[PDB]
Amino acid sequence: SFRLQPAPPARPNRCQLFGPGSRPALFEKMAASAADVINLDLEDSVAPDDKAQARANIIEAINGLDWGRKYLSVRINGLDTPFWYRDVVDLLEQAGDRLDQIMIPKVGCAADVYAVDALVTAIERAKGRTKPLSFEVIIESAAGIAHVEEIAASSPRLQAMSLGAADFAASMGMQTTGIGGTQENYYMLHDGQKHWSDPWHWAQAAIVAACRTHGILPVDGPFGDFSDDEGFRAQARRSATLGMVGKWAIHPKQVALANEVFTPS
Amino acid sequence: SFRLQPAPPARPNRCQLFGPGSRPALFEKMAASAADVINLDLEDSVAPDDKAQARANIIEAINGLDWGRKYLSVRINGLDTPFWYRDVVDLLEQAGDRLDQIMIPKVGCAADVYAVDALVTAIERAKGRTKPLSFEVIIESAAGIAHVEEIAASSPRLQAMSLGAADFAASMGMQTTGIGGTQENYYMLHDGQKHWSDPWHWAQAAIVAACRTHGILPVDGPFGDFSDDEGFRAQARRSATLGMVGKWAIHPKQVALANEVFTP
Amino acid sequence: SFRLQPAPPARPNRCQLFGPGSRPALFEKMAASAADVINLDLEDSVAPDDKAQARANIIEAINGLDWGRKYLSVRINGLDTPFWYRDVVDLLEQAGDRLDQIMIPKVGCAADVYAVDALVTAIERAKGRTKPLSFEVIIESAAGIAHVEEIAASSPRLQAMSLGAADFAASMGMQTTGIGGTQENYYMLHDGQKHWSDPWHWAQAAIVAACRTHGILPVDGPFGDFSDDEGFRAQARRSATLGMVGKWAIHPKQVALANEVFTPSETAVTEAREILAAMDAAKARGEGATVYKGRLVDIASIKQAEVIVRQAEM
Amino acid sequence: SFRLQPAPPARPNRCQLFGPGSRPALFEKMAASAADVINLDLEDSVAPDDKAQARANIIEAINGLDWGRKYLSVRINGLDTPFWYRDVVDLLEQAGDRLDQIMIPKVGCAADVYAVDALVTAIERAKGRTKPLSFEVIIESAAGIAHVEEIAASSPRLQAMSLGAADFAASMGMQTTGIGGTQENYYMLHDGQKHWSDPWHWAQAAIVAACRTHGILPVDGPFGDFSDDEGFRAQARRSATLGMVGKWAIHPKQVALANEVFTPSETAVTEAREILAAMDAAKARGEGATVYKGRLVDIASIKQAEVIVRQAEMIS
Amino acid sequence: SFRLQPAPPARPNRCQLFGPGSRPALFEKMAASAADVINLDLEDSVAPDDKAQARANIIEAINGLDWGRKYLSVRINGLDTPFWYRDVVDLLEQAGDRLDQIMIPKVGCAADVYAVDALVTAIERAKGRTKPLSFEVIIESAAGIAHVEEIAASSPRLQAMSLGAADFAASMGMQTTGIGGTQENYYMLHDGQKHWSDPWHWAQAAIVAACRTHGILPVDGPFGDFSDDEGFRAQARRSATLGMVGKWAIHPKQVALANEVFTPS
Amino acid sequence: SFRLQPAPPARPNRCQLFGPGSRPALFEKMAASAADVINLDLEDSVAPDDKAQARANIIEAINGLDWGRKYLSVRINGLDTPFWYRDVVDLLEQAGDRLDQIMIPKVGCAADVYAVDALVTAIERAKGRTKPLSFEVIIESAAGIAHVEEIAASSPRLQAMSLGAADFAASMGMQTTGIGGTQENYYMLHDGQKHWSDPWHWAQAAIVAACRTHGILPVDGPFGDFSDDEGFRAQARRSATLGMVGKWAIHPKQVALANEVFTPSETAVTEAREILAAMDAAKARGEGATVYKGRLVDIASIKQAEVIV
Ligand SMILES: CCC(=O)SCCNC(=O)CCNC(=O)[C@H](O)C(C)(C)COP(=O)(O)OP(=O)(O)OC[C@H]1O[C@@H](n2cnc3c(N)ncnc32)[C@H](O)[C@@H]1OP(=O)(O)O
Ligand SMILES: [Cl-]
Ligand SMILES: [Cl-]
Ligand SMILES: [Cl-]
Ligand SMILES: [Cl-]
Ligand SMILES: [Mg+2]
Ligand SMILES: [Mg+2]
Ligand SMILES: [Mg+2]
Ligand SMILES: [Mg+2]
Ligand SMILES: [Mg+2]
Ligand SMILES: [Mg+2]
Repeated sequence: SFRLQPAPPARPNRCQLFGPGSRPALFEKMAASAADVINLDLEDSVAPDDKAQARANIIEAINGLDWGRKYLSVRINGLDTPFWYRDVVDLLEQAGDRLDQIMIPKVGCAADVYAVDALVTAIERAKGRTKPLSFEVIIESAAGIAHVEEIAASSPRLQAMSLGAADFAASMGMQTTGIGGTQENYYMLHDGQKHWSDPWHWAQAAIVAACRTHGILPVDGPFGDFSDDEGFRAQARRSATLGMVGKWAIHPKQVALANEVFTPS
Repeated sequence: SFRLQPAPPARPNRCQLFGPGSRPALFEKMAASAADVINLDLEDSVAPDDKAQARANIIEAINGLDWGRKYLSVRINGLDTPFWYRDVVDLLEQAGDRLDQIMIPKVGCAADVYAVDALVTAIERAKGRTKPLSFEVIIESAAGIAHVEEIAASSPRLQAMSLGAADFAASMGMQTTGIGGTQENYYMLHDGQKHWSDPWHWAQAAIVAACRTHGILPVDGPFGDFSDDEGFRAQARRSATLGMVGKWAIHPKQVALANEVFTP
Repeated sequence: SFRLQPAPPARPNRCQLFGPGSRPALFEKMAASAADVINLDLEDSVAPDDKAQARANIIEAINGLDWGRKYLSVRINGLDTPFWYRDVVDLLEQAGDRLDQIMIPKVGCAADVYAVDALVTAIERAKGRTKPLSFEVIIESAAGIAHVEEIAASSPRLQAMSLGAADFAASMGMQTTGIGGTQENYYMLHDGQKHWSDPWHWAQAAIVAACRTHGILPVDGPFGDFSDDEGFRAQARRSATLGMVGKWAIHPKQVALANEVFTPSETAVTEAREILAAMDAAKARGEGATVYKGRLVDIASIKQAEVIVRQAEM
Repeated sequence: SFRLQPAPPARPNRCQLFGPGSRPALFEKMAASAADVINLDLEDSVAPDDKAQARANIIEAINGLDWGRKYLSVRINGLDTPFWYRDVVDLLEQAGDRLDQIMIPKVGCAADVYAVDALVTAIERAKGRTKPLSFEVIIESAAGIAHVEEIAASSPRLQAMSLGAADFAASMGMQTTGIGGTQENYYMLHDGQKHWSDPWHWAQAAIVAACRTHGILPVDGPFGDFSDDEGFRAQARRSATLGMVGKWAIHPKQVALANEVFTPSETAVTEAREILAAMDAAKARGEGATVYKGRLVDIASIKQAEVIVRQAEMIS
Repeated sequence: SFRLQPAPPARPNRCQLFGPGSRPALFEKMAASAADVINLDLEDSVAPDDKAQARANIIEAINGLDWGRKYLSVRINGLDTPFWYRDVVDLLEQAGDRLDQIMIPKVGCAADVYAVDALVTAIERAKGRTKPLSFEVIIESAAGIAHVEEIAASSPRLQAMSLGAADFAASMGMQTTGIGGTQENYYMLHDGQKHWSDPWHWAQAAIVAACRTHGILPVDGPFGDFSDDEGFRAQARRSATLGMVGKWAIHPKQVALANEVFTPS
Repeated sequence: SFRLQPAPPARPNRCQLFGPGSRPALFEKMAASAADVINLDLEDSVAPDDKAQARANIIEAINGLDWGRKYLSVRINGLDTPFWYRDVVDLLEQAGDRLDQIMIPKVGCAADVYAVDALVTAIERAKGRTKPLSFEVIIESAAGIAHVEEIAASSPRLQAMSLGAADFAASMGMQTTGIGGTQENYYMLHDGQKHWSDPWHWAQAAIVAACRTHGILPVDGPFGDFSDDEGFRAQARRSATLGMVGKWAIHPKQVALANEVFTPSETAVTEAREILAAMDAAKARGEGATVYKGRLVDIASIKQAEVIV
């Protein structure tokens, strides 16, 4: 089109704070946090038996709580589960206009996003919803990274893409520990001395390139070690250096760390 | 894999009898016909205001009537409508195991079929349905025929593909109001005399090639003029010659005509 | 996208009148013709040594003549020629904003259109042109028909696509006579009796499908026999039936013929409106299907009737 | 690349005469025929128990017989059979330089041709063969026509592509009779009258488009009715009209019929020369517009004249 | 498919032990080794004049020796050589059912594997072979890594995919020394201090992603320095961390090292 | 094709020396340098108001100066600018046969190169230019790296491909300092200590793979810190290791540094010739593999040693 890359969404995304839908007592705290994006979770932080109740809890929270200027997103279950369709139907039929975004996990190709888009669009039209939802996806599988560009171009709704390093590692068969960060066995040996390198380099850089090509925000995923502030800082700094615009917080203390690294200047 | 093309489903598909879901009085008449496949319709034979009730009737018929050995299909609404998702959700959640198949209309690419497959599969798993549904699709748009092969390879559930000449003509901007058959203004002029040619040749042939490549049944669609048996025979014969295995009946009289042409 | 297929340009395109840019004495009459689109030619109707002058003539006509409500287009030389870049540079630098469109010949892939788009866009920006040109292309080669869909989706500027039967046949190695129309040696023999069929069926239909998929106007090309009005009517009727919206006029006589065919007859229109009324009545009765003159009509029939109507309301 | 479409091989291909490799007595007659291309068959005209012997026969025929100016091709068995690899290996290891080409049947995708190319290339290198083989392929399946362009672009060796109407119809599940030609049940009905149309239109046109896009010769396949001479002519004329350059002969009578349709008449050649001479004379006087008897000539009208003259000189 | 990614072959592949077919006196030591996979070589460890004899040796070895529970593979010559067809023809026509697998070198596209598949399938059918051969391929060229996913999906026979660092480096025009491992000239300079990084990161990660997407086993290739046990461990650990399941042994004492790193807990 | 990968152009490309077309007083110094390739710039080193003059300057320099055996290239403006078409038209219509190459910046897809190829080919035919121009491109955007293989295969004119790390970083939204090199915030933390890693790894390797697949020269782009020779050396050495054959010089002093790194050392070539000799001896006694200094060495090492020599 003889201008370069499309501009990404202008909204801040320095930090996405996650909380399980099964704990409504956390919602007001999340709303009061310094996080730019709130992720209410129906997926991995919620046991299968609790998913139906968590779904109801989230719908009530969306309709009943003051979320301020925060971007409100919900991580639904995967398309390889029986839960995902009910997540989408109930959310789009019952949740009010305050809902901003849906997060789709384990995306492995463009058609996965198209599928959710097909369903979401129909319900929006059926219910006469005035504010169209945006999409964000998680790259957390071999298929996801292998198909990262087609996924980035898969929907006009798409605004963000996250790397889920833990589930990515599991999918890739990576012999890693914890969630993200330095890996003990990934180092170069030179004259008896060890130098640790970045085992996530390609996955992060490819995600960034795919996102920037198609006007999407690339985002860094969870970091597991809550007691390692400097580990988080290093991980976030690497991601920012590679072009990512923010990082998940799965613990309240991580929000300040993410804001420290990702706030522009 | 260095073998011949995939084998198509072995089930009979000589004729598919259509009937609006808003006319439940037709259902037992359809069930008693000589049609191999029964298509209960929620789409273009049903007014928008009646689609919700038509859906309720179809579910009742699936759980209520004796369909014998018929292949029981339901044509849902298109993905560009607000009706399609409720069609699928209600059917898979409420209809018993007698439902065999759903027909997806106005398919423009493989992702459309993938989208329905995503939804259907999740509900089957959630409800523990023992008999997985098959799919059939209609090629009835410009995009459809342009992407016919990718559509033919779009799902393991896919068993059949029909050419819908009515919507196809509209989408293509074809100057006509008739449904299939001979076109008055499509002829060759040689030394004063006119010779009428087949305006549907490529569409049908492309569909057959796509279907045979991927082990799918290619089917001819609706013939509008139910007062013209010889017109129907001509259309059905052309389709058979091109490799299609059957044809829709949109009226009881057409069922006998279809079986005449397509019975091996 | 989950929407209707992209709507084509609403502008009329029933007839495209061609005229060599080397003959400016005809320009005035073309402007006063009944053609919806005017095509001033720099390509095959102009000898190589006459191209430079024809280029200057066309630019002068774009700036000087009153073209009324005509859609003004120029056919440039192909990307396989040394002429094309000078055609585009001179037109975009020297011609005023009355120029609407350029026609690109012998298009074989999406990249050909993109190449012209790249040049045109840079010059429009450099000169600050206020009305961006639209593109139309000619499918007149084997490569063209084989890659027809990618060509249809090659540029936001693209508004129309023509089948050039004479050059298509040459490229395909077709043993044909004249330009388009019935071919003597293309017939079916049944019981010693011959039945002529359409040797252009796939090319036309595939172009229509590609165009309609991407919101482009499919157009029929030149018909060579100027003395055969009924032959022209036959060719135009086949095109209109397959979905094409208009046809070239390479002779002033053909303009009236094109407009007659590609404007829906009064009989066809009245039938379309009755079907709409019949379907509208069935809706109020709570039915999506009913009977019209002994044949089935339904919701899909509404959209077919709407095809006939909007072309007549043009 | 900003030039005209790739030029096809500059050799005549009006008729390809087939003969089973199990019948070596026919070989000298084929070599003496008026066919441009000779196809010795290892495939469907040869029974499974005769395939090994036919392979030996063909190899001897290539090494021992005088084939004159004929383009010598061998149709091997398909990649879905246990025979194909043995066909290629024995041919490329044992046959002399006189072998020009191999024909690959039932090609469904580009990778089928690539597979054969990989094998053929390695044996040519191992044996030090001096004249590399060209390929030709048969489109005779649904997969083949669906993937026709990718097949056309599948190999630098590829020179020709045929439509096998009978096997194509069987693959497509077409309810047809015989091999090619008019089909009884494929007609248009108007006012009680029937008009028969072409049930092979797209298959033929698409093959021609794919071939001409990639510099390949598009060829029409077998016609079954050996007594229907006018049926053959009609089929050949349709093919010629759609852009095919030749047709198979599976019976010696068909050779004359094929050459008749695909050779320009002496009248057409003469008129073509005159038009080109008129143009040349005009340019000699520095004129851009040519005039022949009647009026003015379109550039496409001289384009075909040059094609016709080029044809006549290819047949010497 | 709305299911998890395809499961890889279940068989062990911690170590692949290579040996030139031109040295049949070493075959019994290989059969007795602790390697899961045995690779009898007809390619780059056999001089051109010795290839015909090595072929006969291997065929005799397949029919003659006790291979126990070893997965028995043969690396044939590449499709750019005149040797490959004779390698495959003789193996499939003359070797018994003890042969498990063929290793295809220098694969640059999916069509390369299809070509070998076409030939193997024909002979298996002609000879009525009871146990169909599996395939493994080596990614050891620029074309290979560029087309790694299409190669991973190239055949139902494909079970494993190896990175060949020696040929890869040559094909890529890498100014490297030795085979794999730390590269002296690949380091980051920070405040007059050198930090060596992984010059093989993308190639290894991309291979793992392609393999896991399509149910293939990703394998690390040869490590040249025999005398460097710690260097081997470092290379093996990096590979394991990135998701590879095993590594070649081109010297007998590398088998134990590979098993130490790749044996699952 | 069943052959080895296509061979790249054989011409030297150890260093590409850039100079703005707006400063013709520096041209003669460039022609006197030890740089293999000369890049006269119409793009980012030239302000918009100077572009037309620089165009005229460059044309005069091409027709007027002695460039010896240098490969003479001109970096035109991008396809997203109004300047590019006039750069091409003027150069191809007015510059003499001494011009060798045009460098296209910000290439995002194959069609970009095709667009320039279409224009260049037509003018060459119109003017009857006897020496067809080659192309080189810069991968300096997200789209460029995502589509890097299709770009590398986009034209028979294409001979070289550069990574432009600064503009790449900007497009990618990378939080980096300077141009290329070590990045302060890109490090691994292990028990309290930091280990810096390569934030350009995939970009460089992917460019090399795309290039080598299609017979193109992969080249490393600008390095910003002119006072940091060791910094330059580390960057050049990483690139050479990954397979890049040369590096830009944007300051005159960088030419020697590029030549030093991208001319294989006598130590490296002696070790290569030593390996080749060892494998001749191995092959002579019926061995496809042998031992070299406690290391494995076989037929694969031959092509490796040949890359060196
Ligand atoms: C072209 C685009 C498309 O989408 S077409 C695909 C979907 N279309 C349809 O489903 C249309 C099906 N057709 C119909 O709705 C009806 O046949 C139409 C055309 C409306 C005519 O209905 P009607 O006037 O009742 O027919 P008729 O009087 O001639 O009835 C004769 C006897 O047969 C029955 N009948 C009628 N239609 C069906 C049917 N589809 N299936 C089974 N039976 C049918 C009628 O009851 C009547 O029977 P009886 O003798 O009273 O027992
Ligand atoms: Cl994760
Ligand atoms: Cl034309
Ligand atoms: Cl046949
Ligand atoms: Cl830069
Ligand atoms: Mg997860
Ligand atoms: Mg319809
Ligand atoms: Mg033309
Ligand atoms: Mg056959
Ligand atoms: Mg190797
Ligand atoms: Mg730049």
